[PDB]
Amino acid sequence: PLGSMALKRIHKELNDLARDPPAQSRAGPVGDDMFHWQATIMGPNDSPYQGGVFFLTIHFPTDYPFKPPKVAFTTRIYHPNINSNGSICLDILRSQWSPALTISKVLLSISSLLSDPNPDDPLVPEIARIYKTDREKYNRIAREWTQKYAM
Amino acid sequence: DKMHIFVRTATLLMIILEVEPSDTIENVKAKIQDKEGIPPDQQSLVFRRKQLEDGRTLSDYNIRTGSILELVLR
Repeated sequence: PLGSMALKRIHKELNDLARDPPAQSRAGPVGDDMFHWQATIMGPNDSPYQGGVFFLTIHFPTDYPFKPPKVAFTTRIYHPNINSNGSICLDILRSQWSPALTISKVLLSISSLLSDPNPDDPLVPEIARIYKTDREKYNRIAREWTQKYAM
Repeated sequence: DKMHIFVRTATLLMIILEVEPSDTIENVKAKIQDKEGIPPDQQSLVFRRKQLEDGRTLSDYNIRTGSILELVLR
């Protein structure tokens, strides 16, 4: 027995999500391990990901909520802060994590990242450069990848 | 440092249980009765599509902490 506090907290967030569903996202375990969740979010409106369905994985550590969950995209996405393995560069998942944060807030932050990328802290520098210098080319590719992979 | 398992149903929120590997399925069914009011002889417990039999224990089924069981009425 190692993760009692994590599991109690993970269970509370799960039931909190069920009592008050998020507008733009869903999250919960799809298998038989409470440490491993799947999540889905809508690409935000006024963004090139609008209308896409993006699936994510959530892996809670056994010392959650003191350490952040490991969150990654399974759906392919064209984005300066998300690489081809689905890894996400997001501050609240690295060192701005606080135990007061929840999966609910993480999903909101990921949605905010899709609306407004952080090209000065990129995971894919070449995509960040296109975002910075040719916005419409980035918008075109992001839209095309939303149709190809998230629809 | 304690063990927790979970019980998924079609109609109720995820149930959390506090258990030990030596607990038997009857014990788990008994704890389900306290939290949901469902009698043990009416409960069928499933882990990884395997039927859970009352005489066994959780360590028999390799149910670790954080495992999610399925509950259906019988």
